[PDB]
This record gives sequence, C-alpha cells and structure tokens, in this order.
Amino acid sequence: GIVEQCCTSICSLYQLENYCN
Amino acid sequence: VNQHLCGSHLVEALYLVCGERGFFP
Repeated sequence: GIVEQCCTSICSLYQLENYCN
Repeated sequence: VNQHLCGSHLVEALYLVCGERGFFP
C-alpha cells in the first residue's frame, strides 16, 4: 500500500500519482 | 535529502501532486 511504497521505501512522482483521484 | 514520505508529509506530497482533484488512500 501507499505507506509501504512511499514511506518505508521511496516512491517516484509516477508512483505517487497512481493514487490521485 | 530524505526521500521518504510519511504521515503529514505524504498527504502534503499527495495534495501537491494530485491537486484539488484530490487523492484516494
């Protein structure tokens, strides 16, 4: 999920944007 | 720099990139 992908590990803009409405 | 985005920081980043369009968890 997002915190694993972005908080625990580092995510890119692209990955982050996959969770915008 | 620290590239991790946790809690408040993640929301802020999501607000920034996703715009007033908004973000889903």
